[PDB]
Amino acid sequence: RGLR
Amino acid sequence: KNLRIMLKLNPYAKTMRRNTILRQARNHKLRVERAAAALAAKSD
Amino acid sequence: KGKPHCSRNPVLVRGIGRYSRSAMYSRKALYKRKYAALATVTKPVGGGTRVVKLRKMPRYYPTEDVPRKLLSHGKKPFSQHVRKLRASITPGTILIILTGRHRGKRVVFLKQLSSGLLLVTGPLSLNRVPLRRTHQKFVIATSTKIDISGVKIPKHLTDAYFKKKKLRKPEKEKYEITEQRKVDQKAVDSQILPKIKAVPQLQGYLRSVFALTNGVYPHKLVF
Amino acid sequence: RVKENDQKKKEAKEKGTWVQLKRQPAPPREAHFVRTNGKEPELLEPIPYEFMA
Amino acid sequence: SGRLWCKAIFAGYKRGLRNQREHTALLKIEGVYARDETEFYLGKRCAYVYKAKNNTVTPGGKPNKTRVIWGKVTRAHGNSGMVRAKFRSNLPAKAIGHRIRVMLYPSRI
Amino acid sequence: EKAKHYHKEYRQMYRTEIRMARMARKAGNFYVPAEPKLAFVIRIRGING
Amino acid sequence: NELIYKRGYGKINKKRIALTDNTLIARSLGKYNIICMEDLIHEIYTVGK
Amino acid sequence: MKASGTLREYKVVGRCLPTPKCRTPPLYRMRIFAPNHVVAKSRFWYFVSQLKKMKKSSGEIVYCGQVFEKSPLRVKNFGIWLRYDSRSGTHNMYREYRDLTTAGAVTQCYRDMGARHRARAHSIQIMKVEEIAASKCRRPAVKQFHDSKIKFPLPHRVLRRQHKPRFTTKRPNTFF
RNA sequence: GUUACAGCCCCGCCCCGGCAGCAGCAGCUCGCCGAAUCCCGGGGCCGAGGGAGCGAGACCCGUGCGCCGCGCUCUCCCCC
RNA sequence: GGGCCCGGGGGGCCACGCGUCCCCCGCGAGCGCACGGGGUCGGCGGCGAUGUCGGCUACCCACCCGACCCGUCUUGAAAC
RNA sequence: GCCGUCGCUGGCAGUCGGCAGAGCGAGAAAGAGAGUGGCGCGGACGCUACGCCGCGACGAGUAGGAGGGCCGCUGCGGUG
Ligand SMILES: [Mg+2]
Ligand SMILES: [Mg+2]
Ligand SMILES: [Mg+2]
Ligand SMILES: [Mg+2]
Ligand SMILES: [Mg+2]
Ligand SMILES: [Mg+2]
Ligand SMILES: [Mg+2]
Ligand SMILES: [Mg+2]
Repeated sequence: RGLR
Repeated sequence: KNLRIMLKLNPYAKTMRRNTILRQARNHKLRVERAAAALAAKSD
Repeated sequence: KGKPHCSRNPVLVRGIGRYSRSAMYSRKALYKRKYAALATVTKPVGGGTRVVKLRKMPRYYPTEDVPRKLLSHGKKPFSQHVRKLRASITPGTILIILTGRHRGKRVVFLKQLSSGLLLVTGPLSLNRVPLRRTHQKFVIATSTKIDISGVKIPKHLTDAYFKKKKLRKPEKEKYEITEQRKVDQKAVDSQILPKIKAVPQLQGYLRSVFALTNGVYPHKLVF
Repeated sequence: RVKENDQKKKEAKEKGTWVQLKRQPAPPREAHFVRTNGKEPELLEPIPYEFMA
Repeated sequence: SGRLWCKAIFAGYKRGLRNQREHTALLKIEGVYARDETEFYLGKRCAYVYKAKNNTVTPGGKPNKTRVIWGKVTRAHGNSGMVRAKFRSNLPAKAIGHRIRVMLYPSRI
Repeated sequence: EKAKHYHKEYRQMYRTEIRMARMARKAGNFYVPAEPKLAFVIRIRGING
Repeated sequence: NELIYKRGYGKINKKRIALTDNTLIARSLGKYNIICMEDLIHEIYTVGK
Repeated sequence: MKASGTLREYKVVGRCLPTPKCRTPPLYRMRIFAPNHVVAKSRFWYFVSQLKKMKKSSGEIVYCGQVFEKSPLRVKNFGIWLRYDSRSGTHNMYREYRDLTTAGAVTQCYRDMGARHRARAHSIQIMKVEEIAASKCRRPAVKQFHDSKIKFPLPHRVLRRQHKPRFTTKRPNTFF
């Protein structure tokens, strides 16, 4: 979720 | 012998090899500059 | 779309970049570059119109067929291979040809062609070797060099230029020197020849052939 | 050993700890310091042959 | 025109004292009498050249009685400059003590 | 990251042995290293007799 | 290092399998937390549990 | 022990394993000449066992290290006290050598003992090695080099390049 | 006989008296090593196997460079 | 020295969203290069109908290395 | 590299196609589960299952044992  | 085979088994090997290459080249650059200064010092 | 950018990771050694993952992460500014989630042609006919299949099923099938190969990597075609040149072969170097009708003759190395073959010239007037391709494995690179840095080699002198054309027979068919080649030979020779004559006894050296004689051993002598 | 094993196994359990129960072969000796105490070691030499016949 | 090959001798096959490996030939090269001098000749082409009764096609020429078995130097042998060579066919024992051409290609110089 | 950790561990083991010896030599004593825990064994003889 | 990288083969289902991939080690010694060649080299070199 | 190559001089220090009777057993030192340190420790245990109630099982090596020659650029005379077994007895010898290193002198002793007495290295015990002044040397082979104005030629110099060339036109000259 | 018209060894104080250097391209005066190790090159022998798929999907019927491992660039904007 | 190489006042990190509570103080897209689950060229040259091309093996010959005559009884056979 | 033997008492009936949807080799038990409420008509080979396929190790042999012979001979029932 953080990466996107 | 095969670099990409090593990274498949030990990805950290790429870090160690990159560090060695950068360190060894840096240590060589010091010895020439040290040596060059000494030779110039002798010429004085 | 954006224009391609040159790689921000310089090559340290083959397969290893200069910068680590986090170093490249910053250099590429990925902290702000975040992103989140026919077979037929209709034709009229003189029914009214027909749907035409662009590719038709085979009209024949052999009794047996071979299976598909497994997939490999690193097996490029010849045109995509990297070309290598011995460090002792620089433009203006004198080379000794070792094979063919021109064996033993000393020639001037001009450039390495895209296929990797060398381009050389006698020049023709000195040893009757024209603009001709030669393979590097079959030449000895001597230590004698003229400076041909100011010589303008025509750009059409490419691999396709020197590729042999097939001749047919049913008696015999003879090769002919096209008038273009003669013109190209003179243009290149006129620039190299004056530079050869600048070095004393060099034009005579290029006229003379190489041979092994009594007591002469290649591993002992410098070329 | 069984009784020592059975005692230790029971005791260690009520202390929530692990204690070795299996024997082991004698391990290689571990690193240590040997103090000279300011005394040079006594030099030893082979003695000359003597026919004590 | 002149010679373009080094002079070698077919000294014998690879062997112990009582076993012979005919697929490897021991070559003696004129002027090469130490192992550190054989380095130039590794990988170079070698030719056993001979004549027969019947004519055979000549590349770039018309049929004649010359025949050749090609090979190449594979490694040094011993301390005194002998090299091992391998040919497309095992050399004939009648070739022992006779000339083996060693070509100057594949050039590495 | 395990390999990164082992690299550090191996270095400390290598450096620690040198530091123990140096401090014993300083005091005039002898540091005796631990007997090795590992051996590699090669059979150098055949199987006849 | 060199012994296990060049000439290291695992005994997997009683067969001699080259350790060409890390999953080979992990499936057999994973229960001991040995999941890569480096974990295998660290268990051998330091004579672990 | 095989006297392979040039020997090195090792300083080996050992002791009995500490026990409740003697928590700090005394330390023993030996001069060992051997090809490698592995042989050096082995010979130590062979010598102390002959002098003490000790052996590898009931003792340990405390320090093994090579003793370096202290004046490798100065010529010295070395006296060597050794004992050895012949085919029919044991004997004590005193021998002398000239060398730059003490381990070089000891190597000469092994080659010399092998040449002149057919004594294998396993039957030789080097008891003592000393550096000796020119005035205390005893063997005339060593004393003839105690001359400040020493001079001598090199008669009959034999051709050692006898196969380069193997065949020549001129005969060799031995006088130079 | 004891530094003189050569030198050698030793010892005390001189920051272990000070400077290079450092198991030394004075290419051999004497070692052991590499998580404290990397780069490049040369010669020889060999090429066993042959349907590994990828993505579009029930709004699509494509394409035979595909796994794992390592990278690059774009989906931002500037400068040389 | 060890403490994710503790706490305070030029160079590499397999750090890089956030609302927070607070210890402490679940699918982005493409594109490309490859030391990446065993070789390919999307590289070339010469020669060929009456004397030449290929034909392991087989017919004959030569050479180098090897090589004692089988069956049998037998501890042991090329066995005088 | 190739041949055979042994072992895995290993894999393959899933060739489940337009009544379609291609996967189950991967470090770490058990569902590519089922539901109830809040244009083209196309897609290689395979499977004598006594068959076919994969992976690893191994291979001396008299006396002697066992297996397999699409080895060979004569005659008989069937079949070609
Ligand atoms: Mg001729
Ligand atoms: Mg035996
Ligand atoms: Mg014979
Ligand atoms: Mg009989
Ligand atoms: Mg009898
Ligand atoms: Mg018999
Ligand atoms: Mg007899
Ligand atoms: Mg058998």
